[PDB]
Amino acid sequence: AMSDLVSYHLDDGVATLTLNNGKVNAISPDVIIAFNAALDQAEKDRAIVIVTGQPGILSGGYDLKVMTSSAEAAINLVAQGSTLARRMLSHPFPIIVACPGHAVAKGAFLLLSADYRIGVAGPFSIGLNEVQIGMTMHHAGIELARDRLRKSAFNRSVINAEMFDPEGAMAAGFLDKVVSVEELQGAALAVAAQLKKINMNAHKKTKLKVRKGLLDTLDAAIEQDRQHML
Repeated sequence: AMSDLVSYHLDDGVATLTLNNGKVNAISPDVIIAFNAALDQAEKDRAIVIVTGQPGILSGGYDLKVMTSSAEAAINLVAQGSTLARRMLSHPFPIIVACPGHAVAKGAFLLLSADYRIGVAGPFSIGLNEVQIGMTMHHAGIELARDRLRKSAFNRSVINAEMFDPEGAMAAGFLDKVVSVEELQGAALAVAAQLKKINMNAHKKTKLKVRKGLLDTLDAAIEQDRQHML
């Protein structure tokens, strides 16, 4: 059920999107469809959005099974996932990503696609391991990382595949805040509470205005990656 993959719950103007897909929350084609459906709903409820995963894991990245099944499937999967990153960055209300543990590859791209990011202290890895396992990074990912990561963490993350612990991921730009595994839900609602205080219309317009460069660049990238990522 798509509603188990990304569950949607609305409470007090916050929509929690909970990804729940097997052992490592892989980003599959169904996951992205679920996400788009959940975000459709979040737009319609005008809600502050909190995206989160399962305990100990945000997401280990794209479904490898789909990725390796064929070049067409890999191409369509990454295009959808990048299109989803672009949609999140252009979302009309604030997106909080509440990371409950590890966030690797596309899972760490989700943190680079949001308005506020919170992670949890502990033995977790956050980073972009694609270069480690043999993948040349796609334009979309390079460009999401370029725009958010601290300049000297950026070549280390993308080019060297450096993995970060939570504090390190906050210093590098994956996270804005590190709390304990137990504080996570509460810290997320507390940031949501502060976002409720801003003007949503001014937020939307400022987000599209600030992010125009990034959004056009992502559209060009998504197309370049289709034609040439492989």
